[PDB]
Amino acid sequence: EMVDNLRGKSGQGYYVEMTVGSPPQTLNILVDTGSSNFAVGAAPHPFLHRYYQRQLSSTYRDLRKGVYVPYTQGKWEGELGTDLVSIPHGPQVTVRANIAAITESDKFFIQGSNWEGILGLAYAEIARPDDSLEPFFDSLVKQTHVPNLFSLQLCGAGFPLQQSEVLASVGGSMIIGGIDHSLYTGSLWYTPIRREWYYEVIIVRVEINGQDLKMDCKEYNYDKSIVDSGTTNLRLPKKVFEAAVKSIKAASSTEKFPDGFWLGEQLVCWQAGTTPWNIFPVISLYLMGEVTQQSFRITILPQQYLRPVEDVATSQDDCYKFAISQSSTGTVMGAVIMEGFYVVFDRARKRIGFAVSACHVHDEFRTAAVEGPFVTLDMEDCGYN
Amino acid sequence: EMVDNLRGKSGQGYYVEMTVGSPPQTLNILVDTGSSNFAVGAAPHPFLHRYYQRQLSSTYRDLRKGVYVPYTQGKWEGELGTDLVSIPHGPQVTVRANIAAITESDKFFIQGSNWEGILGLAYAEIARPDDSLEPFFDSLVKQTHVPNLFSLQLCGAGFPLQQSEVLASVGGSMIIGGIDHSLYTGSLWYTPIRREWYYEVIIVRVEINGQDLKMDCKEYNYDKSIVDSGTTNLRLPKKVFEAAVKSIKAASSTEKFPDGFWLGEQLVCWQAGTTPWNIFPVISLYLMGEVTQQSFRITILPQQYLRPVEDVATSQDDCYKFAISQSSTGTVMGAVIMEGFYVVFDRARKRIGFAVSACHVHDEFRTAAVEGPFVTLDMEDCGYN
Ligand SMILES: CN(C(=O)CC[C@@H](C1CCCCC1)N1Cc2cc(Oc3ccccc3)ccc2N=C1N)C1CCCCC1
Ligand SMILES: CN(C(=O)CC[C@@H](C1CCCCC1)N1Cc2cc(Oc3ccccc3)ccc2N=C1N)C1CCCCC1
Repeated sequence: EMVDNLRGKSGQGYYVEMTVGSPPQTLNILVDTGSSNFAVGAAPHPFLHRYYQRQLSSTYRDLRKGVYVPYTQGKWEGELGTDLVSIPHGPQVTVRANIAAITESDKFFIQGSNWEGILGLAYAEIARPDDSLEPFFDSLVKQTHVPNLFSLQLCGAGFPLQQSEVLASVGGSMIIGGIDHSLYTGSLWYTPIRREWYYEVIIVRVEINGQDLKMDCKEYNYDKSIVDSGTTNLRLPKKVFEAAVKSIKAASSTEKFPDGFWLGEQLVCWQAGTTPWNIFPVISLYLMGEVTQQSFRITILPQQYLRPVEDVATSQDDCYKFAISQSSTGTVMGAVIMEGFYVVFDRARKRIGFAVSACHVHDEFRTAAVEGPFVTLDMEDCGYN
Repeated sequence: EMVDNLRGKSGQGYYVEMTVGSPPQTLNILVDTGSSNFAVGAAPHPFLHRYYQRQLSSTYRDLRKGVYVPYTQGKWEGELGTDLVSIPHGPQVTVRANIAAITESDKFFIQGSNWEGILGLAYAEIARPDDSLEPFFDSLVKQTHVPNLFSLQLCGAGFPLQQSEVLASVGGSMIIGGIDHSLYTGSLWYTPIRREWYYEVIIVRVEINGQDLKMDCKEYNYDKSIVDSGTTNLRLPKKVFEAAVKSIKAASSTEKFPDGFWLGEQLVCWQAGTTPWNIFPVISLYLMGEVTQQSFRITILPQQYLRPVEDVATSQDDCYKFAISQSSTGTVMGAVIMEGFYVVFDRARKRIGFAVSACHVHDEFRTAAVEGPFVTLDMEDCGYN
């Protein structure tokens, strides 16, 4: 029913079909756990397949307020309204929610992409222009008996997605209100959401094919550590990045490659038949557990951090980006982490659960894993203030 | 002659008119000291006014090599060639240089912008795909008697630039081969380029309306510190950023404003007639001088770090971005720093000189300044490895 309701790209994000207004207008909306606004294209920007036409809806109501969201040299800007929203491949209910009608933008929409708005599933406190603008999911829970949780299985699997292989090779599932046991194996292990703004969690130890990085663990969460479906890469604060980089470098001497590859300034390339996965180490993050002194680890492969970028001449040349990178925003657990796992955003219990995804990419030697319990101390002082 | 040869925006960069091929094709090219490729639009992307048509030029030569330049979720990609380049409002000479013909891109070109390529004036070692691709300015110096230096005066002044106020309100000067005394007052003070890759310099002390930040000075240059005409903001490593932020916050209590403003997640707004400049502190960077134990300081105002963003309803509401921000790439001295000064990229002597620009924005109370000499110790260990 809601299984397989997501399409598009690890690399251009995952989008769900929604309806807005009466009669219902269908749009593809990117699912974004790193933000808190529901915002849709409202004018004919050339890159968009479609856009919200308020004229055509009886339930539209103006809030007479504008909103302006700068990000990194780009922006979007819009006018705030409310209307009636549904999700065709979601729970059978209709909510009135805030909608930012996007009317100007730069470096927001992506040419070639097939989605036309964003669903921010994170918390009010990061809602623009301010926390009073009640986020969609809050609204969906206030106005119905749908339970206060959702889960995500991000796949992006078989062979490279495109624009009739973005439509017709559907890349994962959003289960609204629940958890489906068919989407994972073993058990869920749960880390507490440290605060309800982004989905902040505390990472307490990092390992690369076995080897601790013996750093203050305040530096794994420096500024913050977050789970974010709108981000493609595994992103790591400078010190941890440089440190991880060096030991990923060391673990990897088996074969060799250039400086700027590690910094995402050039991309990497070998023959097909001839991917060298073994010379790459597993990455392991330990996260804070539900109990004092107890952690669990999730473990990902290079399958998920060396992630195909769209071929030289769709040939047999294989070209990927190192999907780990730097940040001054904290640790960002994006699709590289998420496509390893079924992720349960248990908002009622203030926690995030992780299990091994039933669709994750692997082989026969290794695998993605979730394992505990482990004994780890001074865990909440891995945080930052 | 070359005075006033630059147009466009602090915010969409500065561009110079160039010609490529025979007969000569005119293009607007962004001047970028943070990169090392000469790269121009080569196909009809909708955002471009014009583009390089190799078909039309007899002197074009194919190098049969491609190049692919990922940056932050965006990219450009091109095919490498050489042709004959001139600069109409520059030294009267013609060079054969490398040209990357751009054939695919994402989040590179800007809609509304009026430039169509980039001139990278920095060093080979950061030339894509590799250092063997000889940068334009190297080529311009190998093939002529034009001296090995250029200087820049970035203004962006009177009233807000646009698209007939981007054309017709010309925002600064690039003097190729020389230095014009009419563009500055007082004297040039010179900091050594620590290494020829980017224009890396070492910052040795920071002050805010007088008050040191008493941090290790290894952290002002953490990763690196660079002078970059392609960047709009003053950008500062996390620790220095947070630390600068806090004392900019403290100096500024006089009046008050929100959390996310400081983080560029929302923008700031007051009445006209009613800009409150005084409640903002000067920023002072000390940089390494040409002599052991000796530094000099440059000093900028909020005029240059609180920088107008394009009006609510072109009204009297005044709305600006805090132009200082975070990085994991090092310190980046962009237009906020540069529009304060005439900047001399003295490549032959391996140094960068700074003087007070004759066009910089100020008032009657304060001013931008260049001052020395100062006594500062342990200066080269402010560097990083
Ligand atoms: C391409 N996208 C991103 O790169 C999102 C970056 C990501 C941040 C979240 C905080 C930690 C660092 C990574 N975000 C932030 C975000 C920003 C945003 O505002 C604009 C405005 C103009 C241009 C671009 C972004 C909107 C949504 C955000 N959600 C995040 N996960 C976007 C692509 C749109 C879909 C969201 C991700
Ligand atoms: C909008 N632009 C930038 O934001 C440039 C960022 C700036 C970096 C330099 C290193 C320190 C951190 C700031 N750069 C890097 C740079 C990257 C680049 O490659 C792409 C590829 C696709 C999309 C965007 C950029 C090309 C030139 C660069 N030069 C810098 N100063 C660009 C806008 C194009 C004009 C250059 C600045």
